[PDB]
Amino acid sequence: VTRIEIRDVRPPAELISSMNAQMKAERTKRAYILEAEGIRQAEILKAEGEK
Amino acid sequence: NLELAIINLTMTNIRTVLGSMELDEMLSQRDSINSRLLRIVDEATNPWGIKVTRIEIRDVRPPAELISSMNAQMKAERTKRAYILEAEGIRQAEILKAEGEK
Amino acid sequence: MDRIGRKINMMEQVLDIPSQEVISKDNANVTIDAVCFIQVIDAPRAAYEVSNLELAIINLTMTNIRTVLGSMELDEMLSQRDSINSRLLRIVDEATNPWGIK
Amino acid sequence: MDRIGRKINMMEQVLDIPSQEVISKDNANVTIDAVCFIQVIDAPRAAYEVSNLELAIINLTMTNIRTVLGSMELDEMLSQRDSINSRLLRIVDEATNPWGIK
Amino acid sequence: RRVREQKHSDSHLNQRGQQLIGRRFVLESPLVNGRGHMRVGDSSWPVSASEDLGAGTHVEVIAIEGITLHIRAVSS
Amino acid sequence: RRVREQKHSDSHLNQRGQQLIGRRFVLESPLVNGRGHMRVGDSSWPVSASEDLGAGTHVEVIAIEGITLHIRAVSS
Repeated sequence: VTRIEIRDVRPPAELISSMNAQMKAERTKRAYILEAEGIRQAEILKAEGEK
Repeated sequence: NLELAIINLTMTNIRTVLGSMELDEMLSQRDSINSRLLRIVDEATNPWGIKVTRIEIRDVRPPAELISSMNAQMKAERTKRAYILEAEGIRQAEILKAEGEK
Repeated sequence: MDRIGRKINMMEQVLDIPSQEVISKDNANVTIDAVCFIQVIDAPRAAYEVSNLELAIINLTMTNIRTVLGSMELDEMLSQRDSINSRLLRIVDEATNPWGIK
Repeated sequence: MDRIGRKINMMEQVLDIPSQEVISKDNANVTIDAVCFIQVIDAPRAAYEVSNLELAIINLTMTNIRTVLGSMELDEMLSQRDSINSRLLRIVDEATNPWGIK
Repeated sequence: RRVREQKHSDSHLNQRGQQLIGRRFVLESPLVNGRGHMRVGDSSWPVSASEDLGAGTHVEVIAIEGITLHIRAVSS
Repeated sequence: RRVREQKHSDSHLNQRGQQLIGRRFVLESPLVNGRGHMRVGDSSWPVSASEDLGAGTHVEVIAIEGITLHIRAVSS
């Protein structure tokens, strides 16, 4: 009747880094976009000053 | 040994249920986890007694490497405000100096 | 033929909840501590419908705090107080209906 | 057949609130300390509607101070006094209506 | 014999559920399926009614079960 | 002799399955093959009925078997 479970699935140490690099990379995207927005607004303001 | 039965059943279904979800759903959704877990556990424990639990996750720890990547987001969102404020300061300073030169 | 079952307090009580680590919607790792007020409605249920009332309340509240703070921005838990309260009680009240008010 | 229940003071009392760390609306980490005045209206409720009045008042006030200062700029924290008071009492008065005035 | 029909100060002292009986309130969110939540003081209490009642109706408490309050509409 | 037909406070105290008898609820998901789940409180309970019932029907509990609740449609 078991409903056979796998209690735990361990990869070795080498594979874990490769597996969580995905989510680290997905996090860097948000930071990059936010920095881009900051740059955009700063440039607009400086242009007004120069005008 | 009721204790072992319940413990192994719940530790069974938690792994699969959290595996079909992303990390951010693990942060905000509570009703869905509960309903999906009981839809199996209730049929498993029908011969004995109710699993009224409302299964909680008390804590979700990522390792040390992932925490830096996770809070870099909010650090980056903070730098934006400072950058904009500095830009405004520069703008006003330049206008005043231009008046002086005129 | 008659003896005394248990002694039931009927006054509001302050109940600490131990330190806790939560992840915000912005993926921010913060640590919080919380306090609770508990009152027992005159029902005898609080004596016979659960064992160890303290653990039940503590685990229920530490349950819902994590999820509720996880569906909120970090700046929401700095200014909003009514919303946190209402969202928490909308679940805790149904959980503790068999015993006494939260 | 009659004995003395408790002794109720009926004069304004100064009540310290321990040091506290709060985050402003500008995301500024500051530390504050606060004081309280408590008066007991002649009601006997202050003897039988709560245990340990001191803890109740202290935790309630340390509760609302954090949120109230969190919805304010850091400069409002320097000049506005009536607003802080009114916003705090609008909640604390409803919380302590069963006992005595804050 | 002395307690009943003569003394009521302690009877209404330390029982909140009987205190809330007869009070009047208003609703901010409509009841769905005859059940919802209502703001009292600074907290909320669960409420149940016979029929679905919309937002913004005067209601009055009748009885208490567990911690759930029975409410019914009352004219102003 | 005293217990039966006279005292019922403890009889309804510590048995939940008999508490749920007679209560009314509504369904959010249709029953397939005469079996499904229904939300009670903040959790869910397994339910079984004689015929397939669609989403959004008023139902009432009749009997309990194991932890499964027998439900049947009831008019409002």
